[PDB]
Amino acid sequence: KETAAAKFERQHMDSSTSAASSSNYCNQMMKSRNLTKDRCKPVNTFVHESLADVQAVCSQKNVACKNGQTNCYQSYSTMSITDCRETGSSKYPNCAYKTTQANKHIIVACEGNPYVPVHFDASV
Repeated sequence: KETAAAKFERQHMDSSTSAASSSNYCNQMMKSRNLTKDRCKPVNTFVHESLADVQAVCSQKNVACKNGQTNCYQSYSTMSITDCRETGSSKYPNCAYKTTQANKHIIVACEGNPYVPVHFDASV
């Protein structure tokens, strides 16, 4: 099956653009990355950085994840992110999202060898 690392890339990475450039970004990306296939995923974050820069977070500041696990890491730098959140008019299969662009630190959970991000925990 798809690996956890590959799933993180599909769900969360967008190195092809520097920022969301229109209100339609989330609607397009949530659909194209197959996040709306079985249900409307309610929230999701995309990171507009190189993969290497995001993977490097696993070597940065160790912090507790929101659920208490201790394999989370916070980026030293802020990154360009886009938050996608379901709107009140969303109704499967026509899932609809509000796009919000921001510069925040990211918190990811890391696993494996090579030790790589497998879950997006928060932006702060």
